[PDB]
Order: sequence, then structure tokens, then C-alpha cells
Amino acid sequence: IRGDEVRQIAPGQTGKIADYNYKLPCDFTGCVIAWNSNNLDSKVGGNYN
Amino acid sequence: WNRKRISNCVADYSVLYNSASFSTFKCYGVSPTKLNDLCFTNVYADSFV
Ligand SMILES: CCCCC/C=C\C/C=C/CCCCCCCC(=O)O
Repeated sequence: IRGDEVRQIAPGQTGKIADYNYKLPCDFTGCVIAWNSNNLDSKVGGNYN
Repeated sequence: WNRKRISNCVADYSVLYNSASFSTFKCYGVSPTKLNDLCFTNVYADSFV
């Protein structure tokens, strides 16, 4: 995802990602890891994959 | 800081998904998933930089 939406990967959130793409349940046991990947998943001209 | 009364609305806020991306979006007193299922009485917007 983009950086601003990493907050949406959490129980009880809303937004684009938390409603239309990826929803976590409220009674969620588990955990979330996210790291910036600008040097891998971004290229000049912009990845559109 | 600028205060703006808000009245006679319908709080769709899906239009904001198209363009604007918010770094922080924290809601106190309401869980954000319920913001579609509610009616808001005395709505003020306090804007600044
Ligand atoms: C005219 C200004 C708003 C008037 C209504 C006020 C409060 C109720 C609507 C609340 C939602 C605020 C916008 C959140 C947008 C989704 C953010 C996200 O999930 O990424």
C-alpha cells in the first residue's frame, strides 16, 4: 500500500483499504508488520503494478 | 485557527477517497466504522496549519 494508509491496517479502522480492499476483524489475534519499500517497489516513472 | 459551522449535510466522505490521503485520522468518542450509521448534531470544523 502507500505509507499514509498503513494506519488503516488495524482493527476497527475505515478508509479505502479498510473497507474496499482489506478488512481486519475486531476480534483479531495476530499482528501487523509494515516497512517502507521505496528502494524496491518504486521505480522512476512509477510502478503501476 | 478558522472555525466553520456545518449544517444541512450528508456526510458521505467517500468522495475524499478519490484525491486526498490523510497521514493521521484519529477519532475520539466514536469508532470510525460507525461514522456512516450516525447523525451529527453540532458540527464545527476547526482548520489550521
Ligand atoms: C464538511 C466537513 C465534514 C462534516 C462532517 C463531520 C464529521 C463526520 C464525517 C466524518 C468523517 C471525516 C472524514 C474521514 C474521511 C476518511 C478518512 C480515511 O478513512 O482515510
